Amino acid sequence: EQRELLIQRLRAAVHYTTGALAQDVAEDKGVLFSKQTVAAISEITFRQAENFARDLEMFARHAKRSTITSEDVKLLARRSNSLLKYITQKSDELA
Amino acid sequence: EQRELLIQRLRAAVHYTTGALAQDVAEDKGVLFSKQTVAAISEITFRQAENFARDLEMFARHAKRSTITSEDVKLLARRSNSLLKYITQKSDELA
Amino acid sequence: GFRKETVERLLRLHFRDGRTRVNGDALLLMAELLKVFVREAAARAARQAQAEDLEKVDIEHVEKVLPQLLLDFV
Amino acid sequence: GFRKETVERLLRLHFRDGRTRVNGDALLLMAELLKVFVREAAARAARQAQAEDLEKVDIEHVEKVLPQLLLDFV
Repeated sequence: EQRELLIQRLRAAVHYTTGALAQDVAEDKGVLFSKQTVAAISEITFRQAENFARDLEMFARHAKRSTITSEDVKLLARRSNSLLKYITQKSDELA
Repeated sequence: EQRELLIQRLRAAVHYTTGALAQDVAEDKGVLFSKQTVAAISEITFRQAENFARDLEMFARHAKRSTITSEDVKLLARRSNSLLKYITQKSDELA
Repeated sequence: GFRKETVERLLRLHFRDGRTRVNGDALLLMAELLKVFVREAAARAARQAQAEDLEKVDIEHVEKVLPQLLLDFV
Repeated sequence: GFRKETVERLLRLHFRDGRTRVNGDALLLMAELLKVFVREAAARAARQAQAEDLEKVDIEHVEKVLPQLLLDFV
């Protein structure tokens, strides 16, 4: 049904982006990622997006908000100083 | 100095509790935990307490609070339905 | 790498509360976070293949790096 | 397993803000969470040793179960 087809379309979109990003790493490092490997990274990313989504929803709610903001995204990166610095850079760039 | 000795005392306290809890598992399962293994689990627990502490502090602050409450602890367990159910049971028991 | 509209649809797939929405800032930052995650997965798996003297990255290389990858992203 | 006073001292060791305190409910729940964490580490390492036909649990058994343990506790 509609939700199954939506999931397929979203997995396909993640897979397309994953292959593009992997190709860039491949050219830099002199490796090639097999089709099976690209599909595996894409599925891991699709599943990781669920963990992120559920965390963001709970983090916003913990602050009594229904709308997820940059503050919630920064909280996802809290354990890695380098990731938090990178996300904060991207947030500070926005108008 | 004082902080180094404090860290030693807290590692010793965690180690004592870890050995007690491991002995209970050992008797149930018919294994024995070597001294090296107990020390390893204790050090992993000491390090994991840092991740918990830093998360709790940030979770409370995300809600504009300086005091960490049961709501922040529940948020630590959010990804495991069974852990959240267990923590919620223990919280609901309190007067 | 990821479009904001795709990120929104991905996140909305998993929200458990019907009230939940995501602002534009957060969608952009999530697109950036997802891109970093994919790039890290690929780069780490590539380095693992290289350490095993293989030019082709296989699922086994992804599996080897996956636990620390997930731990690094919480 | 863990005393509330020990848990408080452990957590206060790592707080980065001087304003941070922890209420009694949270200390009790954290003692319970730490106890579950230790019991899980021990039980999982024991099952791994058993699967390798060893009655003595070694650091290698802890190391094998550690990544999924940490992933299960976030």
